[PDB]
Parts: sequence; C-alpha cells; structure tokens
Amino acid sequence: MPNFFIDRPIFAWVIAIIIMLAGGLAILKLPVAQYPTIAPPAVTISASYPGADAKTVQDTVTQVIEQNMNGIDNLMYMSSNSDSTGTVQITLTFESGTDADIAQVQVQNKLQLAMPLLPQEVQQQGVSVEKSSSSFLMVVGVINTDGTMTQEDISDYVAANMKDAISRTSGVGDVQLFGSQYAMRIWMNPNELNKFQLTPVDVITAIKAQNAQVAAGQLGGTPPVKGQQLNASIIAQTRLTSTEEFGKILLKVNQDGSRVLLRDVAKIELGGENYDIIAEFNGQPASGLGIKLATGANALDTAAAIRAELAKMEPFFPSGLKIVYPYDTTPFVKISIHEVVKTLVEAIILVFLVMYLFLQNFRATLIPTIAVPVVLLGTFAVLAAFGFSINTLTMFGMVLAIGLLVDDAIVVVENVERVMAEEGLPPKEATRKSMGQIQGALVGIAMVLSAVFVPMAFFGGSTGAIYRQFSITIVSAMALSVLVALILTPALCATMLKPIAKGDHGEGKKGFFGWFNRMFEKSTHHYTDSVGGILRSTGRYLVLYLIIVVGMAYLFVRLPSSFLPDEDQGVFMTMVQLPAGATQERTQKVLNEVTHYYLTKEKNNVESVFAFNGFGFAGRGQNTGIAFVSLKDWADRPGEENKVEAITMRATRAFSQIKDAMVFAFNLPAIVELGTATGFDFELIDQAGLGHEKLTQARNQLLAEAAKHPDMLTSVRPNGLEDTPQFKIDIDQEKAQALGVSINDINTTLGAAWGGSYVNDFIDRGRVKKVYVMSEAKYRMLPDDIGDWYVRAADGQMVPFSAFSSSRWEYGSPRLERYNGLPSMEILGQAAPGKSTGEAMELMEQLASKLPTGVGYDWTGMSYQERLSGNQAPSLYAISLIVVFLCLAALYESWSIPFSVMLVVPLGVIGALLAATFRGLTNDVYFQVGLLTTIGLSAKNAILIVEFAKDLMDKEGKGLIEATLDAVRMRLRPILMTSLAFILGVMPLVISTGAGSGAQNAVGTGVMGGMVTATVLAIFFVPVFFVVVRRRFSRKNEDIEHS
Amino acid sequence: LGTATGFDFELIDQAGLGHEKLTQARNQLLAEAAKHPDMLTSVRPNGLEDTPQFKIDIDQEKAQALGVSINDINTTLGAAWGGSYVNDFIDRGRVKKVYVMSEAKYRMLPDDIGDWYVRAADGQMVPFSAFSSSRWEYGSPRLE
Amino acid sequence: PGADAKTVQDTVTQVIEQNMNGIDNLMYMSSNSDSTGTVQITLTFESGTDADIAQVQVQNKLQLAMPLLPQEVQQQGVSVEKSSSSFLMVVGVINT
Amino acid sequence: ERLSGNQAPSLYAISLIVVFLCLAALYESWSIPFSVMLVVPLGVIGAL
Amino acid sequence: GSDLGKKLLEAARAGRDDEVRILMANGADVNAADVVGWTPLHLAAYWGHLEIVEVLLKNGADVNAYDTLGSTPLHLAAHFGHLEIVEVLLKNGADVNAKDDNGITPLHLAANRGHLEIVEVLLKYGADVNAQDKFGKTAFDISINNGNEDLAEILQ
Ligand SMILES: CN(C)c1ccc(O)c2c1C[C@H]1C[C@H]3[C@H](N(C)C)C(O)=C(C(N)=O)C(=O)[C@@]3(O)C(O)=C1C2=O
Repeated sequence: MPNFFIDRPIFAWVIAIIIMLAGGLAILKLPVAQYPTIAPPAVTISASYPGADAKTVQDTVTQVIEQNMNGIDNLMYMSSNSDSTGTVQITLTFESGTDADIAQVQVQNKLQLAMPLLPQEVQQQGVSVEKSSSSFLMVVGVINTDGTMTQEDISDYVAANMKDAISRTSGVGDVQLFGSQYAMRIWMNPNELNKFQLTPVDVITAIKAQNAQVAAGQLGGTPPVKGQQLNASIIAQTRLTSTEEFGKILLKVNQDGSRVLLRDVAKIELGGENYDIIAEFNGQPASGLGIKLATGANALDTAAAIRAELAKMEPFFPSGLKIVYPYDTTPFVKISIHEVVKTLVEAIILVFLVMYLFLQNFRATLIPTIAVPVVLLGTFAVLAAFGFSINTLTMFGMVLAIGLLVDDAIVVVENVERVMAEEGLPPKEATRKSMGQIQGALVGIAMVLSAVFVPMAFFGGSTGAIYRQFSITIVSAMALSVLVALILTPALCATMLKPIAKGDHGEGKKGFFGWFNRMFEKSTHHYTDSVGGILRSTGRYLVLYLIIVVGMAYLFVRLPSSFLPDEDQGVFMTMVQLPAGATQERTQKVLNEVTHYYLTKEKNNVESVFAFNGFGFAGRGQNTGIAFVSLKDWADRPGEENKVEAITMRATRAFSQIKDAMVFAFNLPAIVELGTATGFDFELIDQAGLGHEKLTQARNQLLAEAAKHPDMLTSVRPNGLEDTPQFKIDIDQEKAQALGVSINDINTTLGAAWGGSYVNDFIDRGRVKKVYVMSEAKYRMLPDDIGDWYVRAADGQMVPFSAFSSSRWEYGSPRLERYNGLPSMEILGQAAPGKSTGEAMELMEQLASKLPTGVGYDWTGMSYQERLSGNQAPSLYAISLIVVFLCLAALYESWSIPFSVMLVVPLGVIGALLAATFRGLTNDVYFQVGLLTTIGLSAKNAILIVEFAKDLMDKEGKGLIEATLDAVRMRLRPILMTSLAFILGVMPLVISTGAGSGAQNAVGTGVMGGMVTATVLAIFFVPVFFVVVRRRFSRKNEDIEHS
Repeated sequence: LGTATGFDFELIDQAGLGHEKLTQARNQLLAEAAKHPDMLTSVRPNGLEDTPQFKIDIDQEKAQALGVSINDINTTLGAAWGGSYVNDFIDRGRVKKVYVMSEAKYRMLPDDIGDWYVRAADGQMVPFSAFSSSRWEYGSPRLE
Repeated sequence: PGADAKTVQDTVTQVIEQNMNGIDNLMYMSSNSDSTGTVQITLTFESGTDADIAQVQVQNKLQLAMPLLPQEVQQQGVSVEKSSSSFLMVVGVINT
Repeated sequence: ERLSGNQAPSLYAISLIVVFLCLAALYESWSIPFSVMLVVPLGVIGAL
Repeated sequence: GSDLGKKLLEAARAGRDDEVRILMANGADVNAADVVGWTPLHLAAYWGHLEIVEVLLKNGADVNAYDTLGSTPLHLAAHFGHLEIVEVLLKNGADVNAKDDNGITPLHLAANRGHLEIVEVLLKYGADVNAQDKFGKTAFDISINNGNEDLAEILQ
C-alpha cells in the first residue's frame, strides 16, 4: 500500500481530502452536547391528588400503580415517594443500554391498566409518564420589571403564549412550566354559605350545571323530514369565560323570591392551580421553563434556536416582561470546544517547532501539519458512523489521541530523514526503504492499541458509558492514523522531502543549529555508551525494575479513587430547611436573607438568585426551599477565592448564624443527571408488615450504630423527612346518622373547603383551563375554623362540623418512601477519610444485619452499580494483556519477545501515579484514560525498538548486543521528538484554571507525569528487556554475528 | 401528498383575539392579496364561512322556580334534537348500539322547541317555551 | 354526537391538543372541529420517522387526556391512525 | 420548501468536488479532470 | 419558645437521655412547648421514652400540661399502650380524669385501643368509669362497640 501511493501522490492526496471532506461534513451534522447519555435510563410516573396527605396519596395511588409495575423488561429497581403536597413520583430505573422509548412505552402500558383504580380526582389531574434521566439544557426565567404581575399572571402568560413555541423549537424534547396557566378560583365563605343554608356541595353542583357546554343537535338535522329548507346548529349553554359570569351563577332562589348568586358566597378571581411554590428571581415574582434536550439533538443548535424564538416573541410581550437565562449548558460547551481546538492548534505548532529543531528544514515540518488534521477531521466521520456525538468526553478523547497521531507522523517522517542521511538515498527510494522497515510494525501496533483501548468499552453501567466514549474515539483516531501513515505520509515524504548527503548530520552547520547537531550527536554517543554499560550487568537493573514495580503498586494502592472532577459550572445551590410545621411565610424570610446575602456580599460574583419556596431536595413542604445561584462569567471572576468552591464555603459559613433554619450551599455534580457519585446510597426496607413507626425506629438504630464507627462511616443520614404534627379529625358516624347528615356531604365539605377541589373547565381568552373551589384562606387556617363550616342535614337544618367531629394532634409522615414496592427509608453516607466506599459499604451491611426481624436493606444508585461492576477491571484487563501478548506474538513470530515490550507498562504508570500523588489528584476516569494512552505510546516505542533490533539480527546478521545498541541509537531521536512535543502540548492542561479546568487538569497531569518517566526510563530499560529475554529464551549462537 | 402546486398558508390567532377578529384579519389579507394579481392568484380560504345558528338560552331562575332541573332540561334537549347513544344490544349475535332521538318531524324548526316537555319536581309537565328564549346569530360550522 | 363545532373544540380538541407535547420528531399539528360533532387532529412528523413509533407516542399522550373528555366522546371511541398512507382500492357495495 | 431550498447548490457543490477528486485520482493530475467536467453543459443544453 | 427550649423538645422526642439531663443542668425549660402545645413530657409519653419521662418529672415538669386541644401526657401514654409511663405519670400526680376539648379521658383512649392493664391502673387511681365524651359515650360503650368482651367485663 505505501509503495502504491508513493507512485501515485495525487491519489493519496485524493483519499486524504475525501477523508477530510467526510469529517467536515460530520462536524456540521453531528449532535453536540455536554455529555452523552451516562445515567441509566429512568422513567418517572407523576400523579397529583389535590389536598391529599402523604398516606392518602400512597395508599390510593402509589401502591395501586406499584402493584402493576411488573413484567417490564430490563428493570433494575423502582422507587417512589408520596408526600403531603398530594404528589407521588414513582421512578423506574433500567439497565444501561435500555431503549428508553421502549421502557417508557412498557411503563405507560402497565400504568394505563391501573388507571381505572385510581381516585377520579387523580385521573383528572393527569398522570404523566416521562423519561426523567435526561438533564436540563437550560432554565428560562420570566419576570416583569414593571412590577405589575404576580407569579400567577406571569405563569399564565408563559403557559398560554410561550411554552408551546418553545416545545416546537428545533431540538427541544420536554418543557416544564414553573407554575400553571390561570385557574378560575372560587374562594368560598362559610358564613355566607350558612346564612343561605348552602354548602360546597351545592356550589360544586351549581358550577357543573351552569358552567356547561351542551350538545344540542340541529334544526333540520338528519334524518330530516322531506321538504326541509333550514339546517342550523342549536347552541345551548357554553362554558363561562370571565369572573363576572361565574359570579352570577344562580345558587338559589329564596322564599321571598330573592336570588343567591355565587358572588354572594364567594370571592372569584383568576388565580393559580395551586400555591405551594413561591418562585422569585432576584426577589421578584417569577415563572419559567425547564427545558430538556431531545434525544440525539444538537444542544448548541437548540439553545441558539430557543433564544431566537424568544427574541421573536419579545415585541408582543406585555410591558415589563423580561426573559432571563439563569441556567444554560451551552456556554460551558463552547468553552470546551474552544479549549480543545486551542489544544489541537497549539499541539500542531509545537510539533512544527520540534520538527524544525531536529530536522532543520521546513519541508519535513509540513507533513505532520497535514497528516494530523486529516486524521482528526476523519475521526469525526467514524464517530458519525457509530452514532456518537461531539461531547466533553469525545473531545477530550481527541486531545488524548494527539500523542498517538503526532507519533505516527513523526515516526514516518523522521525515519525517512534518517535513512536518507545514513545512506544518501534519494527521497522516493529512501521512503520505499524506510516504509519497508516500519510498515509491518505499524499494523501490529494498530492491533496492540486496539487491545489496549477496546476492552474499556465493555465496562458496565455509568462508568462503561463514559469509557465507551473515550474507547471508540481513541481507537478510531488510532486506526485512521495508521491508514494515513500507510497512504498519505509516505507519498508526502517521497515528493516533498529533499535529499540529504550521506553521512551529513548537520554538524558542519553554522550558528545555533550546528551547535545543536554537534551536541545531539555527542548525546546519542553517551546514550549508546550508557546502554552498552548497562547491558554489561543486566541483573542490577532487573532489581531496579522490580523496585519500580513495587513502588508503582504502593503508589497505586494509596491514590484515592473518584469519578469525575468537580467543575465551576457558574451555578450552585443553597438548601433551606425549617423546623417541623414551619410555614411558607417563615421560609420566605430565610430565602429573602439568603437572596440578600448573595446580591450583597457576593455582588461581584453573583448574577442572580432563583429562589423556590416550597421544595428542596430532601422533599417538598412549606418548611423547605432552594436558591439556585447563577454567577457572572468565569472571566469576571478571577481568582481562587471567586470560584464556586470558595463562594460556597463562605456562604455556608455566613449562614451558620441563621437560627430559624438549616441553610447549606454546595456545588453541582459534574454530571447533574447522575448526581453525587461520592459515597453510598442505602435503602432500609420494611419486609414484614412492620409499619412506618417501627421502620423509623430501626432506621434510628442503624443511624446510631453508624455514628459509633466514625473511622469508617461519616455523615450517614436520612435522605428524607421526619414525622411532623398532624391534625387528626374523627367523624362520628352515629351522630351524623342521628342528625341526618350524610358522610358524603361531610367529607366533600371538609375536602373542598380545606383542600380545594377541581370542579370542571372553563374558557379564558379562547383557551381551556380549570375551575377550583376552595375556602377563602381566612376560614381554613386553624382548628377553631373547623366549626365555622356547616353541612345541611336531610331535614334541611344546618349542622356545624363541631357537632359530629372530634380531633387530636398526632404525628405522621410528610413524605413516605417506597423501594421496589415496599416501605423504605433512604440513607446517604460516605467512607471516612482515606477509607474505601467499598469497605464502608461492608460495615453498613454488618450493622444492618443486627436490626429487628423483618427489616432488610438494598443498595441503589451509584452503590448498586459498584456491587455489579467491581470484578470488571482485572478480568477486562487480563483480556487486554492476553490479546496484546498474542498480537505481539504474531508481529514477532515468537512467544518470548513480546515480554520485552510488555514489561514497559509500569514505566509510564509510575510517573502518572507520581504526578497525580504530588498534585493531590485522584484515580478518576480522566486519569485512567490518560494511563492507557501513556501505556499505548510507551508500548509503541518499545515495539519499534524491538522491531529494529530483531530485524537487524534477522535480515542483517548482527549479534545481540550490536543489534540492540543500533536499534536504540536509531530510535532515540523520534522517541524524544514525540515526547517533547506531547509533554509540551499537554502543559496548558496541567496549569489550566477556570472553566473546565477540573477535566483538563485530570487528563493533563497523569499524562505529563507518565510521559516523563516512560521516555526517560524506557530508552534504558527496553534494551535490557530485549537482551535478557533474548538470552533467556534461545538455543544456538545469537550473541555473535552470522551470515 | 396532494396539491404540490402553490402554497399553503396558516393564519393564526396568537393573542386571544377570538374567531370573529381572526376572520376579519383573514378577510383583510385576502383583500390585499387580490390587489397583487401579478404575483398571487386564487388565494382563498380552505375552510368554511360562518353560518346562521339558533342560540337558545335556558333561564336558570325560571327553571328553579318551576322546580325543573337543568340536567333534565339539557338531557331532554340533547337527546331529542341531537340524539344519544344509550347502551348496546345484540343483533343476530353481534353487539351494536342503541340510540334515542326524536322522530324527525318533531325536531325540524324552532316552533318544534315548545312541543318538548320536562317534568318538574312536583310532577307537572313544563314546556320548553316556559324556561327558554332564543335568537339567531352567526358562528362557525368548522373551526381550525 | 349532536355537538356543534365550538362544543367539540372546547371539550375535546383543546383538551387533547394541550397534551400533545413531548413527542419526538413532530413538525406541526393541525386540527378541525366541525358541526357534525367530529374532530380530527393531525400530527405530521419529519420524513424518516418511524410511523409506528410516532403513532404509539401520540396514543400514549392521548390516553392521558382520555379521562378529561366527555363520557359521550369516550363511548364513541377515539381512534389514532396512521393517516398519510393512501387507498389501495375503494370497494363499493350496491343491491341491484 | 422553506427548509429545503438551500440544498440543490450545496449538495451539487459536493458532487462536483467529489467528481473532480475521483477524476484527479483516475488521471493522477489536478488539471486533466477539467477536460472531462467541462462536458456537463453539453448535454444540459439539449435537455433544456 | 427560645434557645434551649427547642433542643430539649427534640431531645425528648428522639429519646436522648444524657442530652436531656445535660439540657436540664443548663437551665432548659422543662415546660417548653412547641406550636401544638406539646411539652417534652408530651413527646416522651407519645414516643414511649420512660427514662426521659422520669428525668423530666424529677426536674419539675408540669405533669398535667395540656396541648392546644386539651390533651395531656397521660392521654398519650394511655392511648399508645405505655403502661409503665402511665404508672409513673399517675404516681407523680397526673389528673386521672383530665378531659380534652372533646371530653375524651385517658380511660376512653386506653379502652379504645384495648390496653386492659392500663385501664386497670387508671381505675385504681380513681378514673371515673361513667365519664362521657362530647357524644355521650363511656369506656363501656367503647368496649362493646369494639366487641372487647374482656374490657366490657372489667368496666362493669
Ligand atoms: C419544580 N417545578 C417545575 C416548579 C417550579 C416552580 C413552580 O412555581 C412550580 C413548579 C411545578 C409546577 C407544576 C404545575 C403542574 N401543572 C404543570 C400545571 C400541576 O398540575 C401541579 C400539581 N401537582 O397540581 C402543580 O403544582 C403546578 O400547577 C405548579 O403550581 C407548579 C409550580 O408552582
């Protein structure tokens, strides 16, 4: 193949250009996203029961649905919570690789069979089934700076005018409204109701009858009478459209003939569907949209498209309406693209510089400058071919592939310059000879590097999903690099390089280069002199090699492992938790103080605070809240002290004084769709029918024990909420029957007034919306209000609720949890400093085994994956070792010589471990992939040394020492050229601070450390490997030259 | 696929302007378009124009005074004039529908409205003319 | 049955339409509601969309709005069909 | 139409470029492909 | 409430005896009540923390504190079967005939859940067996409604 294209340099250029064309086309068409799919696919069922308590939600909705969630393919586990806001979410999580559209469809079909069993009020709210493991592309907030709109007004505008256009925009796949369209709110007055002998029952009946849309037939309808001349629709009652029309609904006509209108017993207003959440952006009322990326969409395209769509709506906004963008992953993605291109552009410059320093002509310099971009461009086409996207991981895969691509270019070009100079051969003929020396090894290298990088792609779960991105990127780039090194670079060597006079090593040049050439000739002589002396007493260095191997194992065992570096993503969260029974108003003061702090003591760093009163990440409730802090651009935040990690610690410290609440700030995870990754995720499970109180006791027992091993476990805590006071009201069935009060009128009066009730629909400015009846707030606040509500008996007398009811305080749950269908309590935690989360997990199970009979446990989330993917790393890499060995055995036609390559593996690893240990980094996935590329390069260097040495013995007859010394002399320069260019090319990654620097630091420092020791150590050690392995496995004469 | 010749335009109510205002805007655009016959030709609505309909108001006060329930009223009007699917029966082994509707001659013209009686709580038969009024208006036979 | 256009649209069409989001590869949606009591909502998907998937996703969104529809509309049966294929043949049946 | 008018020139720029490249490999020349590609209008004028 | 009041309430609910004792030593209000009027004694009676009940009473806790609906720690202990706590409360002067806003007595509550031994203790300490809640019902009425024949006997 190289010979064919040396004689057809334009055919070679044509293949290169078609490759570049295919790659450029892929770049204009591939999806771009921050991350590929990494979280296991999850489907969430959401339902709402207005006015329902947690236990009511769970026992009428959650359990009914859960009992039908079987016979679903590839389900890993199921979890749910049912809470005091009337909300249930059931999350089913599927194995990695499950088609999420199939999983959703199967969940939906099982759900739809339980639907007729759910209370009608839950069915009427709509039970949604959504893919919930994807994360937000962006969060749009909406405010009115004129101050003229409540959050309900803003939400209605967003629901009616903005939400669907957004949903219709190119690349959007889901959209969540922060609030609701308007509902018609009827706020009942129990004094006025009683005055007219009425109840919420009669109000609800009158609305259904007088807010109706009646199908009435036609004049002249079919089948018609003969001779009919008129056909026309009959129009009877139509939905009401205004508060005025609702107010004149006729409840009753009194004895004197006077009229009781709905507005005589209720206030009537457009309002929200519910009022649990107060949303504020920098302390002003707000609504908003949470926007998700559609599967396989381009995230950059969608964000731009969303922003254009909102720009085109902006003229038709009511005065003051303002769009804000507190969250958007697009900017961070652009920094990643720009930092990766920057790294590529400057790695090409550095290769130019090193190529010129050593080969001293601009023609040789052009060839790597051409071949590397051809392979990178072409690599995108291979990614397009396999369905992958441009994301953070594939892009860092390519910067990691620079070392291998640069090496292919340097190895080809440096070897032709050496053959030319050592032999005076002309370009065309020196390239033919030089390619003959390296071509077989380049193909064996491609196989060997496949066996290094491909087994990665077979890790399970979330980690395998990440590795798969690196594995496919690096292997595709590597394969393409070899193709280009057998096709384009030989043809470019033969037609662009100019001859070198035999024996000329530039030692007679003037100026700096002549000094360099005389210094580097001297250095090579010292080097081969040194290797010669080392080869005289190989045993001493075999002892030194063992010292290195034991030191690597020692360093490896002590380097903490982790998942992905934290990043300053420009956004963080601050949690607000108030005591039991604390009210919305009390939580709002704390959020106001939190908001004030960020916009005051962090003015330079903070752009906005999006505060949500009514939910947290422990749960929902009036005593819970979250503030999402959006920071100014990283550019305007120079300094260690102005990064998320530092702002977060200052805030938490400042909030330690807040006495009404627990207030904590913290960073986002690197992959917010996956969360934590730090620690374990334990589920305590009621497996007899022990009930909630016994489960809490067992949970408290386990928590107490855990706090008594603080050397092993730390911060082991419940994820959910504690029991809170509730008001238990007993209806006396006997007294109700005696008075002639029906229980349906009783429970409907209590529920509609105190919880509210969805009656039916109305039409507001052309759009269908809900009607809700509820008591006006002042008659539904405290236990004494109970007695102001009257129900009408069969005999027509009004009976106060106090006549047939009693009440008491008790404790119960604001949020019930279930795991795989059984009552459960989730416990978070983490291994103590310097301890393994794998061993912390072992202690947890031993403590758990002491709990009362009927209590059991299970692991979920990141901990579930661990217990199903720890046996993988040694066996997957046993496989890699064996295949590398086999590939090497074919390349060299020997069972023993592969050992002289494989023994270089610890030489790069010890420098990587050293660089990560010194810098206090972890064994994370970026470190791991860098390890394999360092091992890759180091193995490639040894393969060519050993190939040159073995060929010198085989086809030139040289004895062992002369062949080894001569191979090592020939390979010194290209090994140093690649290593100097790559080490320099990766330096910006090691010292990077700012946007994305957590990832760059991680790929940079293990690679730079590994590259240093690999090169310095391998150029002395693989000659030793080759000599001792050749001497140990042999028979007849091979120390001496032969014919 | 259909047509392929020409264009296919959608005029859209994006505030809550309502159907009458949308028709006006549509008529405006159609008039302008007919004033560039060198550019556009045969630009026309795809759908239907508003037609007379019979608007019948039930007086809630008179119904309550007479003791006639609104459900009996709307069900009598709807079942007689529009027809109603009641339940299923079996015809030669196969399940099929039952429909109740007025015979045609009692559901043709506005004067037929008053021949329909609803029974009050006190058992008296009350004609529809006692608690209803009606007028002609215009509305859409087909909303898009 | 017996519904006028506005009744059809405001009790059936809008209720279903408001649930027609979160569907993959949708290009646009159109509907008409008429004096015969009939509504047709047509969702049109990008070329190359698997029509069996598109139908299944539409059906699943529809089935969530079903409990909100008048009982008389539910009893008639709400169909979800692939409507872009054309007639192979039309058979007529007469009695001479 | 409003999503597929920009296609005909760019899709056929692509076709031109690849034809050129294929011709350049066939003849081992960057210039000789032009003596083939220039026949394209000769059939088009008769079709028009 | 105030500072050390809140920590004592949560301490009594969680059953943390040493910490209850420590908060006592630091001058915490034994009779600190939350929003619904529950004292530490309420909390410890409800959750069944016998030792905390003793420690609170030794330190002068109102044995007859009532919540905002009139219920006392004896109601809670009698309702949820904590016999030893019922004896400790009565020994320390708990009003055996206290009525909540519904006219409900510890005897009604103990009877309603069938805690036979608690019912005998309360009777021994002078529980009015004919006491009536707001609906006219006695512990006996409760017993026969529940079909509890043993209880029905004991309550004459
Ligand atoms: C987290 N989430 C999306 C937010 C954020 C801020 C908010 O201010 C709100 C939500 C949830 C939305 C859901 C909507 C829902 N719907 C889309 C109208 C809804 O039916 C309910 C419900 N559970 O009844 C709401 O709470 C809701 O009306 C609501 O009040 C919300 C709300 O106030």
